[PDB]
Amino acid sequence: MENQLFIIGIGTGTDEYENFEETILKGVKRNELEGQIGPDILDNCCSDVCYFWGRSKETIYEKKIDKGDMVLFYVGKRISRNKVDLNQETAVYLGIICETVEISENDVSFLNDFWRKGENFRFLMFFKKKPEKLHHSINEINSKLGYNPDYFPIAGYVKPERMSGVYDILKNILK
Ligand SMILES: [N+]
Repeated sequence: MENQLFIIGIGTGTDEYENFEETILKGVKRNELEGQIGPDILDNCCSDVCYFWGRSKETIYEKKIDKGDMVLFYVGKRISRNKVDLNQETAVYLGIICETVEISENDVSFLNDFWRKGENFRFLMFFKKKPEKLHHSINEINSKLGYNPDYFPIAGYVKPERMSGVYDILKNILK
């Protein structure tokens, strides 16, 4: 595996989902970022509107998130540590990272334009195409990956021995 696969769990009914809807599902016009994100990033990675997500750290499970890495956004009702409510609606989105941008702690104010508490989430990942809504539930994707059906991490790293089982499917979705 030359790239990595991460799972990010977006809890519905929380500010996290509101932020996700804003910048991953809807996206933002490029002019909302001009003056704050360098034009190189915007040129290379905003195909029309810009799509991006942000986190408090550069790493997940101690793995650095790199451009070219893939992200499964799990969307559902968080009901316990690492568990989703499978009797409520769930969704999964698949993105591939075009670029990563670390915003300095001193430069986070613009993130509040877009996100509740945005200034906390200064490790940004950009997606050139809107992450693709998959046909499958969280429980079907977890099953294919060998996880328990209701697995719902805040941030998870999919080890290569598991990622390998689904890697060719994921590449074909994203092509
Ligand atoms: N908007």
